[PDB]
Amino acid sequence: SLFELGKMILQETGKNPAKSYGAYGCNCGVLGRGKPKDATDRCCYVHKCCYKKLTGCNPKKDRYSYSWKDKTIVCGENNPCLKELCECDKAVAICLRENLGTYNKLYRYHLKPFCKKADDC
Amino acid sequence: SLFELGKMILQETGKNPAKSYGAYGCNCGVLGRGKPKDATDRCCYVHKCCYKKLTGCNPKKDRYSYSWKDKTIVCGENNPCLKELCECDKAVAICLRENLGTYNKLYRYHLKPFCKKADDC
Ligand SMILES: *CC(=O)c1ccc(Br)cc1
Ligand SMILES: *CC(=O)c1ccc(Br)cc1
Repeated sequence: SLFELGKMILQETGKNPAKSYGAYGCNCGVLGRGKPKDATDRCCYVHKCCYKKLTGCNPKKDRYSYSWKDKTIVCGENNPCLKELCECDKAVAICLRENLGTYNKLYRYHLKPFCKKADDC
Repeated sequence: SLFELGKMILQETGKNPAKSYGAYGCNCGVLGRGKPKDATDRCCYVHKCCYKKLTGCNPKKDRYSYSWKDKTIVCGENNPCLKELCECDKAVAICLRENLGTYNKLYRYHLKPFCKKADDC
């Protein structure tokens, strides 16, 4: 669930999840994928693509268990789907953290029209 | 879908859908419901409850058609679910507008933890 995601992002990035990635670029958004505007956006594209390859759980409403160990997001799941799902969020939270350096606030609330149709996952 | 919804909110509120309601309170967000922080937030709350009532379509992904006749959102869909959904979105856009007077920007990007568990719809 985006609950975990929100928590992860907040734990990694330390940034307000929605304020910074609730609507960023063409992929860090509620609706759809767009060809990435920058590294931060690519994270969400990858993440959204990560969700796509999922089968067996709802990437939005399926809560999974993970924990903060040695300041590391540790997925506490064996269910292949949740495990992966959790790994999707972790990878995105991390990625997002790793790309704060190039995070551009201009890409916030970036209108979907300025987005090109993203490649296929 | 969020597309129509957004559009409606724009049409009614005149405010940028994502900026003002993509993350406001405990309900105007991608998460679930939480005790509403104010009127605006209560709108979305109602609206999410509204979605729960839907069976036959996905409120998030499923797009639909509605007209904007005489500055009024006219749900054109004939399909029950989509019609219902549209009406749900119409109601929130309307409600949001009606409560624009007490819209408090300090609720934007409100953290979910800091959200009272919402009573079941
Ligand atoms: C999957 C992903 O990266 C993402 C980012 C932001 C929002 Br809002 C939803 C999903
Ligand atoms: C149902 C509703 O009001 C709502 C508001 C904002 C977002 Br993002 C999703 C849903």
